[PDB]
Amino acid sequence: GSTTALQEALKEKQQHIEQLLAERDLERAEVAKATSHVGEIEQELALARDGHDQHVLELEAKMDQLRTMVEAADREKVELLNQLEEEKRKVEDLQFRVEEESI
Amino acid sequence: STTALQEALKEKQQHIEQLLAERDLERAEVAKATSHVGEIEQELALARDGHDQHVLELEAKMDQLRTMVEAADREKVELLNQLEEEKRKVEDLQFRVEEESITKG
Amino acid sequence: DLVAELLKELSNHNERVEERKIALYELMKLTQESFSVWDEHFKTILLLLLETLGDKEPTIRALALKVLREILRHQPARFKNYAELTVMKTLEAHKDPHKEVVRSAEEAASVLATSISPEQCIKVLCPIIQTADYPINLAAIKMQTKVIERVSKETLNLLLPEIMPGLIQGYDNSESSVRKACVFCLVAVHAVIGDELKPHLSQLTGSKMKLLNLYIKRAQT
Amino acid sequence: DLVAELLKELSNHNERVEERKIALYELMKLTQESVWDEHFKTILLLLLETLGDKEPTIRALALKVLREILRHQPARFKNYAELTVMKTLEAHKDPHKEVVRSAEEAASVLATSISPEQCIKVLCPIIQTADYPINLAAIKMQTKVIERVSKETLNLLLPEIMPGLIQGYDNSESSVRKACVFCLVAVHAVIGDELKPHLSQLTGSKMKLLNLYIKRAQT
Repeated sequence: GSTTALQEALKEKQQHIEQLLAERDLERAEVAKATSHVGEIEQELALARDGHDQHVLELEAKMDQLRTMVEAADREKVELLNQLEEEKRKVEDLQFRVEEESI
Repeated sequence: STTALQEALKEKQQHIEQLLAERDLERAEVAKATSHVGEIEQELALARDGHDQHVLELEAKMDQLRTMVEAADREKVELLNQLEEEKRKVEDLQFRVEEESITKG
Repeated sequence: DLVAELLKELSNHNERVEERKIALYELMKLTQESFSVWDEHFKTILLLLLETLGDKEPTIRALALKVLREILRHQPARFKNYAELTVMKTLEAHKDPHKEVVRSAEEAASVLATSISPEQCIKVLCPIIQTADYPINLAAIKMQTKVIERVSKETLNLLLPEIMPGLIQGYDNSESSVRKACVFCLVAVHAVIGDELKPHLSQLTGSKMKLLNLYIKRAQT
Repeated sequence: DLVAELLKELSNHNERVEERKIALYELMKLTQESVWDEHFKTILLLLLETLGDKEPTIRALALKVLREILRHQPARFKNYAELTVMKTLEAHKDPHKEVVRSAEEAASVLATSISPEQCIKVLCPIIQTADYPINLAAIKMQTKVIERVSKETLNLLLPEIMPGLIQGYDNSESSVRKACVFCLVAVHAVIGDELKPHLSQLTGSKMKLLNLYIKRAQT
């Protein structure tokens, strides 16, 4: 009466097969999920790179402009300082001369 | 009867082994995808962080430069005022000189 | 709503010095950049500024005067009916013991001099030239000059009998700045009406005429 | 090695103006931050050479650098005082206003660093014979140095100093006369009435002017 035993072995193996199928399906689902995740993080990388890129370019433009303003303004400042010095020396000379005439 | 069952068993076992091998390959693909996800995640992290630091520094130089411009323009205005004061002082002294020049002769 | 809030900050006379400085600076900043807001809210702003000119804190006054200068420089027309007051207040501000305030008052006086209607300015200034204390009379003569630079020959000619007594008596003032200012004002009249001026100066001594002629020749080149 | 590259950059007379500006700015920067113990002299020489550059801004910047070295390590100028003074005063005759200004600053810092005695001794014949405005700057610097001396040393140097101030007082150029007046005032600040017998040959008027400016200095 080993026929029944063989029948049962068949049953066990069939059950195991079905279970393995379910498991494989789950693993494939996990692969798909990981793939979708890769796609998403890829999209984020693209947008991050793009945004940071344009922003940085803009900032570089404004920075260099502000540098130009600093140079020009400081040059004007130095020249104004020279005019001031000359005028002060004129005051000083005239005042001395006045003191001389008064005496 | 029995022979049919034995043959069915053998076939079923073959199918099982094939399924085991197949599952192992799929777990390998899972590992591969997982590593890929980890890597791209780290790349995204570094991108975000690096971009943040870079922007911070650039904004720092921006604000410093702005403060310099503002201060410089204020100082310029002050120099202009001082300049004007000195100019009219000169003018005044000259006037006094001409006036004394007419008084004395 | 922003304007109303700044205005609310400025209503605290003699108090909250730093916050009101911030408010005034913000007012100036907005003034440099709306244009139609003034149509509804100008007068209150002016009034508050003039009140703040009487502040105990010198720097608030000076800043207020700079603000007035900017408002005058951007949108003068709205001062049309308030000129006499504005002139009076500014000239008053010229008697401040604090140098920065007097400086800002002189700048404000210059722009005011280039903004206000000339006839009314002169007419208002005449008794001020004649009666105000030093150095208010000085700033008034300077302003009168800057105004004379903007008048027509006909109008100036018509206003001369009123202008002249103050300049002639002022020429006899003891303060150097006043005499210099009067000479300059006379030069500016001469620039407009030329030789026609000469009969009006019959009462000056030869010395003073010498001094005036010199500055006329100086002004010509 | 960092310094050496800058120094090698500076060896290019009248050429590579911007690069030498960079080198000078970097050198000044280092001056703001013990190297000198071994490398001072060469640099100094180049600086003096740089006073003869065709480029004015290079000269002005050089004078600012010199000003920095003087302000940081005066003692090292001990054996080069006469020379450095000569060069700076010479640099005061430059046609460029900014250069004259920077030269006045460098001369100013120089006046508080150099040994006073040698400074005065060197400056006297310059006062006596140099052209405007070298004599002028020499007198002004003489004043700034006089502010730093004791009564005895000034007293010992007076017979040499006085002729230059008197003759300068008789100079046709107003600035020289005024500077001489101020120097006389600065001497008076130290030795008081003792100055009077040295001034017996002066006319009453200039004596009056002096007394007025002294009184102005007193209050």
